[PDB]
Amino acid sequence: NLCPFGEVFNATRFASVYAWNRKRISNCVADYSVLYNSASFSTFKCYGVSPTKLNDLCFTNVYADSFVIRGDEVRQIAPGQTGKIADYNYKLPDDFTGCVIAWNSNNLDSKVGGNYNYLYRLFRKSNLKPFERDISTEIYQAGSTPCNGVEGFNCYFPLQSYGFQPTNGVGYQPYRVVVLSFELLHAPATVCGPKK
Amino acid sequence: EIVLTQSPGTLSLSPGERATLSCRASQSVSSSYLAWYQQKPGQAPRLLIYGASSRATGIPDRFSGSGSGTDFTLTISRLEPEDSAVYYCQQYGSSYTFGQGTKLEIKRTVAAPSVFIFPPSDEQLKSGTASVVCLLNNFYPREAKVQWKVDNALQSGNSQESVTEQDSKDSTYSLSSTLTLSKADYEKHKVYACEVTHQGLSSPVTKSFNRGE
Amino acid sequence: EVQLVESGGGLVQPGGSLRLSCAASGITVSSNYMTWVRQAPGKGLEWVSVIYSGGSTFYADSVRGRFTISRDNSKNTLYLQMNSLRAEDTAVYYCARDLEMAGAFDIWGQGTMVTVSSASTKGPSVFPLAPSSKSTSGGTAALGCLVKDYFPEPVTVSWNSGALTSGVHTFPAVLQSSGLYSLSSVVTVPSSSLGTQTYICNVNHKPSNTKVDKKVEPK
Ligand SMILES: *[C@@H]1O[C@H](CO)[C@@H](O)[C@H](O)[C@H]1NC(C)=O
Repeated sequence: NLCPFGEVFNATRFASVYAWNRKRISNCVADYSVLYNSASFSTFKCYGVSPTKLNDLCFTNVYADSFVIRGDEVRQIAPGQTGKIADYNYKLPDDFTGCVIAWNSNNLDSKVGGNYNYLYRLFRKSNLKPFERDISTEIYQAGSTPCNGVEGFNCYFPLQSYGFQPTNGVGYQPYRVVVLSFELLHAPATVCGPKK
Repeated sequence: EIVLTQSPGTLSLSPGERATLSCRASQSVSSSYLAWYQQKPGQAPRLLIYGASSRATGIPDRFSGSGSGTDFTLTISRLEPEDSAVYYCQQYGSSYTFGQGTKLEIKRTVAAPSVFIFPPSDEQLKSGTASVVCLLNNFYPREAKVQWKVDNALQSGNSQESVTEQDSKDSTYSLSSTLTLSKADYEKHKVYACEVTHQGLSSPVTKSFNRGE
Repeated sequence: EVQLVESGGGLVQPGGSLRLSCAASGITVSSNYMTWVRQAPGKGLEWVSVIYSGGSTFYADSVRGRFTISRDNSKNTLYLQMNSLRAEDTAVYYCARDLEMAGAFDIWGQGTMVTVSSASTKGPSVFPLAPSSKSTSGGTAALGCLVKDYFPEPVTVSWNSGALTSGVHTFPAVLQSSGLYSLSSVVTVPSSSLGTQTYICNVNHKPSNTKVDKKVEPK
């Protein structure tokens, strides 16, 4: 009956930010104290909630979104931000009620020669809506000529590899992000901290 | 911010030689975000290499980029006269910053200048000033001495020079020196002379005219 | 054929405003990262701003709060709105298409000159540099035009309506003590062609709307 936060945080490999994973958390008691009382997280920003109280509230549903981005891009995982990640990969809403948790994962997600697993979307015509997920690999038409599914000039693959190398500057190293959003609806609450 | 320092500031190499240009970043950048541009005189920059090692379209294999971390290199083998330009490195991962540039000059055989002296026009004299122009054409190397003499008096504080950029085809330079006097001071003297010193000349060459002749 | 054609450069007093345009063909502006890059006279390149296909915009520290990048899909045109201009904004401004990791700044415009100065526009006077009577240098003779006393830069000088390009040297303008610019354009021709060929220099100073054709004759 304890929420499977370890399945999310301690997962062996994370998803690419363009294809971010979402785990629905329900029918469990949370025990957020394992998270906020850890020295491993370089980022623990909460919005609309106080992290200390978290073991004394209930929410009707909890979502845990996880992905990997650059260290310099963690600042974009926040309400009202812009940039490649917030515009084309993962968009938080302005009234986001939840917490953003990030930590350096250079030891796990970087390979000598470059880790070409983790991708981000570079080309898109419009910004994503909040919590929108776009996994299309359609060739991006940058000019007036149609692409017909063939890469070329003015016709680019929309995804790019980070190529995480262990010797990158810290801002260029991979960071694992977990975004908890807390739902409050007119329905029974099925996620609660231990105290309540 | 990320600051890119290019070394050296100037290069002077013979055709067929190889040019090694360096770009050093104040902090490490991913090689995926480095670029090299070439800028010829009076023209927009032209992309040579993106992503450290990738050649832009139409760029011959003669250009090759390399590097990692804080250090990136642009190499131009088999240099040709039209490689004379200014070369910029750029990073586009953390914002967008460029380096100050490395000016590549292409050497050639020593070429003496051809010297022409131009008296002021009658139309300009009517206005009240007299511009005397000396032309040093098609020479190499760049160092030239232009000495104005008026009735054999050496003139100082009196003239301004302009040097063309290196020609993309014959690797030469051209220089103009302009002596500016009032109509009154111009009519005060007779012989106006331009004396040119250059490595391609064994002795200084003087072009002169007598006023009103 | 892919082309970025810029316009809007000119002279502004300090604190004044200007608006640049970058008309694109072969490139959908609204689908691209579009950037402005400027180059002060004699110096290197400096990034100014960028606009994403999705509409996000970013600016350099030295221009934020005073510049605004924008676009118009119907005209396929990039814009740079410049306000509160200072002398250090004097530069040639370039628009460029930006491919980032897929190719950087691959397409550039031709550039427009922007001059921030309290000095007023002044058209140039064009004087001939006559070929000499004693033209014994090879078979070659030198002639040209002296373009004097103008502000601001630039002036364009062609010869015989652009039909004469060989042997032509247009020198970089020099600023005089008066605060006005001045340059010369010379051309080297065979001495025998004097008498068989007419040499006219065409001087255009767009900031003052002065076009001047000047015939250069011996003596
Ligand atoms: C994840 O693994 C770490 C490392 O041993 C452990 O300290 C932590 O309790 C685990 N967290 C969860 C939520 O299972």
